[PDB]
Amino acid sequence: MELCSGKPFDAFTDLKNGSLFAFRGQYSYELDEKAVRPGYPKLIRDVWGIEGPIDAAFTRINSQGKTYLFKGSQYWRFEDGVLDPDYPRNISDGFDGIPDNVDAALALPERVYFFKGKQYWEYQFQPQFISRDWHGVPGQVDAAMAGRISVFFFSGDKYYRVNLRTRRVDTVDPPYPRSIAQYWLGCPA
Ligand SMILES: [Ca+2]
Ligand SMILES: [Cl-]
Ligand SMILES: [Cl-]
Ligand code: NA
Repeated sequence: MELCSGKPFDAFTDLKNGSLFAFRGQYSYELDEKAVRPGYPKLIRDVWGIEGPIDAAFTRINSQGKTYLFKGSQYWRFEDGVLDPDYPRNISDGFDGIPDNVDAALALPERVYFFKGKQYWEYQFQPQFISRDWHGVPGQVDAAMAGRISVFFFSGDKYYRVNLRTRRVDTVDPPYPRSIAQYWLGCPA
């Protein structure tokens, strides 16, 4: 399935060295400005060695820059695309308090947030309401990721940008929520 199909996304890693990965169904898209074929559809099983679909993902800011992929009750930890030894692990064992079957996750420019239904959890290396602390973000999200100064929340075929300093959905034109394909990816018309 093409990156620019306009279908919803399942998960995104965090922006690392100008690149990230999007997940949809059985597909991994590497989003990098440098790519020869940018957003070439690769199978998750071929790139990451695990079955899709994946629930959520995040990448850590630190120099190792480990990527975490979540599916059901388990998570996998990667370095330079290689699975670390003794993964997968149980979410319950690695992330005390975090539930199974998360909707989305992001790591902040060290804090990770997990999203499930109307709630989110803060994890550092007690649930709160998304719409209370993330001003403009609706209850439930499909996926999330962190940039340098903003975070992005994905819901169906649309997304929100939240400024980190104010934790408010930014005022833009046309307003959030708006098309991922058109305004986030800059897909061809
Ligand atoms: Ca998801
Ligand atoms: Cl995600
Ligand atoms: Cl940003
Ligand atoms: Na994410």
